[PDB]
Amino acid sequence: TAFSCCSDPDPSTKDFLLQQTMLRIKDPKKSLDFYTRVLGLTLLQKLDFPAMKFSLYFLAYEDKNDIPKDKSEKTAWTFSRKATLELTHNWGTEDDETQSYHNGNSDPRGFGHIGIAVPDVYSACKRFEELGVKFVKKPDDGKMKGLAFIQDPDGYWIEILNPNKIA
Amino acid sequence: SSGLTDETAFSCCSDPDPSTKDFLLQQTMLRIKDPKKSLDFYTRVLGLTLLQKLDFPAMKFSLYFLAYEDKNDIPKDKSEKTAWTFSRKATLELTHNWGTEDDETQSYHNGNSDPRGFGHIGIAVPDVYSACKRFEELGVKFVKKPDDGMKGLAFIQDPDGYWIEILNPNKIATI
Ligand SMILES: O=c1cc(-c2ccccc2)oc2cc(O)c(O)c(O)c12
Ligand SMILES: O=c1cc(-c2ccccc2)oc2cc(O)c(O)c(O)c12
Ligand SMILES: [Zn+2]
Ligand SMILES: [Zn+2]
Repeated sequence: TAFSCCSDPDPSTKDFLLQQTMLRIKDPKKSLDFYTRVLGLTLLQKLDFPAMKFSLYFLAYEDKNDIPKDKSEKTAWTFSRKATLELTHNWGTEDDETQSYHNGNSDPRGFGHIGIAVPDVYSACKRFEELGVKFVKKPDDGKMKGLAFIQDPDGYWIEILNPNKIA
Repeated sequence: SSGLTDETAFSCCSDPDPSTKDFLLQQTMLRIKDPKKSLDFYTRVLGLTLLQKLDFPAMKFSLYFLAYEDKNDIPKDKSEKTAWTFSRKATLELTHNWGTEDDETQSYHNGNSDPRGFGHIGIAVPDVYSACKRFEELGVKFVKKPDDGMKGLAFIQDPDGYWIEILNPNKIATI
């Protein structure tokens, strides 16, 4: 409401940037295929933590030729990119048929979705269909047309939107 | 369990289809109990700018779009404003279902306890210790202080208990 929005944030925050959104993923083989092949993201970096039994995969809309190859240069670059998706893999969940993650849209709710802006929701979704992508909401379904939701291999919801046709 | 080799992981990566060339990662949506508390936290404490507020009286919810953007860049015309808001990179979408603020029975799940899923958003800052010193002075609740545990990396909580990572890209290459 009216007073809650600070319009003159302290200058010590002026260089803060929204660097990542982290989601836990059961199987990086499926997740990496989906985010790179279907949605066109690039894998920036894979970090492994043997002592803690997990790996991190950082994906973003970045040109792979921009990514430094030396692992130390790569690390500083990856963490200074805007809008990365951090996928956390706890070792062994792929081979654990008892295990799966919660997408936040049913009890208990919290997290809702990530969202990707695209030039053409209908063409993009037509391609998603041809690729066998699972839909939550097709662009025509529901009546808030021209907006879609698809699901990644863990069942997380991804909004597919056009900024001009939201209006 | 041993985790993927680099070779396995990279072999599951395809190059992007040219039809996705202009796709951008636009938003992360979180549900929020109290918009007064949340907007104060994200604008005043973390310095994001509220790009736009949308109200849907028929359905009894509101949306808040926040981002690290120059407030002077926001268009005045509401058609211009919506297309600009929705084409900004890395925005935070906060969804408020009306009335949750004054229901002491209600709260949202931050994803970090059973059943797990979502973990956090993360903000890169010039100096984690300086940022956290201010957070401490502003009464921010911490999950992990930078000195405690992986020094130089922190986690704080927003008013719903969502975890927010505080990191310095120039020092994270040190564990
Ligand atoms: O409920 C929503 C309604 C509208 C909307 C915006 C402009 C004109 C008409 C409808 O946009 C949205 C965008 C989102 O990213 C989202 O998660 C949403 O739930 C909505
Ligand atoms: O466990 C983590 C370890 C490291 C790390 C990075 C460089 C050198 C040493 C350790 O970075 C992280 C970054 C994140 O965004 C995150 O959610 C994490 O859990 C970690
Ligand atoms: Zn993280
Ligand atoms: Zn959304």
